Amino acid sequence: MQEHYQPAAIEPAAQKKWDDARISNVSEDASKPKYYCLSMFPYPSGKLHMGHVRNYTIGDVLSRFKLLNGFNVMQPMGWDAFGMPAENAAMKNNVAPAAWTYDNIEYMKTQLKSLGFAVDWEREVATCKPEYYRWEQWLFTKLFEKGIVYRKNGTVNWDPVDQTVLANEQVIDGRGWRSGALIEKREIPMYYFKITDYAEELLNDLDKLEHWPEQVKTMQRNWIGKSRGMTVRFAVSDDSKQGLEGDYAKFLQVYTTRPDTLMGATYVAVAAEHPLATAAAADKPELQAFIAECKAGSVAEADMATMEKKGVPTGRYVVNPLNGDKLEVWIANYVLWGYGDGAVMAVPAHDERDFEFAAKYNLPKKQVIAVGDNAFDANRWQEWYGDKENGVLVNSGDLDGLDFQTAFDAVAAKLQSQGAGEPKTQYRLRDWGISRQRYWGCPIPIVHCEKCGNVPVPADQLPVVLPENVVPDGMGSPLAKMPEFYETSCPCCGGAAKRETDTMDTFIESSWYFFRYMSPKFSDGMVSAESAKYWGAVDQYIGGIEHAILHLLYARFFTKLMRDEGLVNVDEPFERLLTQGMVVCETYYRENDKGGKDWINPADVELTPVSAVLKADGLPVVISGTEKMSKSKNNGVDPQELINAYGADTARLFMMFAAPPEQSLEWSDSGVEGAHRFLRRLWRTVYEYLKQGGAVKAFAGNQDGLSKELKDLRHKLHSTTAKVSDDYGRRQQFNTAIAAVMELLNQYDKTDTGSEQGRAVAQEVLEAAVRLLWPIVPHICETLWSELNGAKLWEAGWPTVDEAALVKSEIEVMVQVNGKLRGKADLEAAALANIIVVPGRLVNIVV
Ligand SMILES: CCCCCCCCc1cn(CCC[C@@H]2CO[C@H](COS(=O)(=O)NC(=O)[C@@H](N)CC(C)C)[C@@H](O)[C@H]2O)nn1
Ligand SMILES: [Mg+2]
Ligand SMILES: [Zn+2]
Repeated sequence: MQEHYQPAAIEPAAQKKWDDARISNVSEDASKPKYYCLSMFPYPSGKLHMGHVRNYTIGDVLSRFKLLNGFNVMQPMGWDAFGMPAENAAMKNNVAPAAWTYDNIEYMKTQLKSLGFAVDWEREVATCKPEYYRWEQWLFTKLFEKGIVYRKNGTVNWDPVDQTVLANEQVIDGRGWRSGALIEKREIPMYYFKITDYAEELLNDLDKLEHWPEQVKTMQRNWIGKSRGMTVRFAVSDDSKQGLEGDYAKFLQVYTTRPDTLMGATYVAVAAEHPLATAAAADKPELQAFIAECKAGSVAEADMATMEKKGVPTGRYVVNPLNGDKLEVWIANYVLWGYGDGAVMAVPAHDERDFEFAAKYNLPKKQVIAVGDNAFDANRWQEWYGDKENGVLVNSGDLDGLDFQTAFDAVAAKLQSQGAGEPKTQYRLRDWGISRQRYWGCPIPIVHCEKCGNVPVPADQLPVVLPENVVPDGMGSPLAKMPEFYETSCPCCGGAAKRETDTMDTFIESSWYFFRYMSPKFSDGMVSAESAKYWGAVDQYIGGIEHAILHLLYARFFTKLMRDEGLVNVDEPFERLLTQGMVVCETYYRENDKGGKDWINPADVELTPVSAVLKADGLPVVISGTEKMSKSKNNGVDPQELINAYGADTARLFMMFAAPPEQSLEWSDSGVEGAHRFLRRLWRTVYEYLKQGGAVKAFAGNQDGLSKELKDLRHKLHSTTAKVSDDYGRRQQFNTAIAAVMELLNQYDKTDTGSEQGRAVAQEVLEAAVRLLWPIVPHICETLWSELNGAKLWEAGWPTVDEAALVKSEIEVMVQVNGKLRGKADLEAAALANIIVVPGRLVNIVV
């Protein structure tokens, strides 16, 4: 055994030992319990970043832990390959997105292999290959014929300078984020998944997920946004009907979740597109201007609640069906056409948004709920104003004194008897628009024929292959400019026809890839029945919190769609969910000519602990704040530089020790060095142990007869095994597991292990320590284990707790006063807490 730890000389050998043993290449072996551990697969963007290394090290720790516990562990990796990154790189570099993508995959794959992740590379998928995306085209066609996928006109943000469609997030003050041109609202036909048909199942099935973080489930519930409310119809006042047709001339229908407060409504509000808004605005320029502003907004959903709420009065009035009040109709920017009826009532005394709106416009606030003897102040919102549980109705006529549920039913009764309303369930959830006007994505398998309509491509003709010999130029979506792609014959009649040229939302590929891993070469279906039956669901899913709403909702939805098609047997794709925190780093810059900043990458900087300077010249830089690693402030630390300087195990150890997985992980030069020094210490501890006599049989069995010092070390050892097992298995807090092994090594360092029994215990300590750390730093532990013991580390298995090492050897002593037993220097103090002391047997209190 070499004296000094050298990662470069042991990490490739360990990797070849694992590869040759095919330990990570798993099959559907019915004789070993399965465990499916999945880290969210990466976009092949070019090179790994620290977020990747953190994520996949966490996944590898859990996978290797389960492997040592005897599970048949599938840990697959693949590439989420479609999307805008490659399209832009193409525009920037004059290369095909496919060529850029495949070169990135090859490079990043080598990087992942160099980190020693126990990955089943025979299950690799790349979502941009027709062998993958043919199956989501297949599902699309099946659902399209059932109406679960449908085609409908929708409104998009069109950027006329860049000639591209923009998400709301890419619109800044009504202008495209890159072009700076005013965007145009355009109506275009698009394809939608009818995910609202599954809203109730997606909501209720969250309750099954006892091993999901409660905040992820709360976010999904709020996103789905089910409410149980009341449709209420306010008759349009006789003076307010000009310009109105049909039922819009008769009543204004609203939806409310608080019909118990209907007696306290003081105005109503409609969307900009509502017919009452249109009729009121016909002669009123301020209203026309307000409506135009509302229609031109592009506020992202994440920002909707934060936008300033504004409205304009219409001079039109409706009548409250309960109390007969005439209420003015307002147009408001927070009422969205297409949600419910596009009209709401307002109760400013008991809804905080209505309170602030009414406070702004000096609209009335009417208390109709009381909570105890709490004083109501119309001028200041109090939390109890919105309480639904502990209030009773006041100022509500014959409804006074009722609680929420009784008042709800009473109002429903009154409204239904009048014909003025009825209970109604609503969902915030929108259907999922999947059309993208982009080239680098899965083609939509539709052919447009003027005789037959929008025709799904037959299953025998799938895939619709995306041509890879394309370099986007930026002047519009390439597929629409390629008649060699879109000109075709109709599969139903043989006539002239055109292929759909929009591609699929790339969330589609990540909504089912976890099933494709189960049989990635299966050519007769999305996933083979035998594989789906064996692997079932993902046991452990690991990924970033930014995917907690959309990706997870879509994956759950696709799972239920595939279940209903008879392809899988589970209702939910992911049993346990671990969401990792971001990686952050200090920022540095040097000053600018126009009073700005230009940002320096950390690896090009050297500190002095006073100031910092640039490595190339040694001139001063300015240390700035710490924030998430990104190209924006050039504070990404390249993991390849970390691996080149210290090796894979140091990178993995630092990532796992620096913070618990959910916490933000702060890049630290000294922390990286400390991780490396600990691996050197581990190496030296084993080297020095073996140099004093070589390996012996590890201590096992009855420890009666061991010295106290060695009993104490065995107690620490099995205490540490218990802690580490609970940290890996239950708490998923790997930093504390590492610290526990460090404390064990500290106690070992202070214990004399030179005797025959001491060497047996030292062997037991070191054999446990290297297996406890193997999930985290497998290369060095594999190597050290081989010097300690001739068995296959993965066949020795996870260390077992010896409960006998955890019980302490007590001796029962009799106590007596004046020679008569009255119960049963250290022993003197206990018998007084109960003086001749016959050592260990008798203590006598000279009364
Ligand atoms: C090189 C110059 C730039 C430096 C950048 C530094 C970034 C540091 C950072 C980032 N973050 C956020 C979490 C990142 C997780 C990383 O690993 C997985 C794959 O990320 S991906 O490739 O972006 N693919 C995806 O997120 C999707 N393909 C997953 C699909 C299942 C939907 C996911 O779990 C992610 O959530 N924290 N620190
Ligand atoms: Mg359960
Ligand atoms: Zn046809």
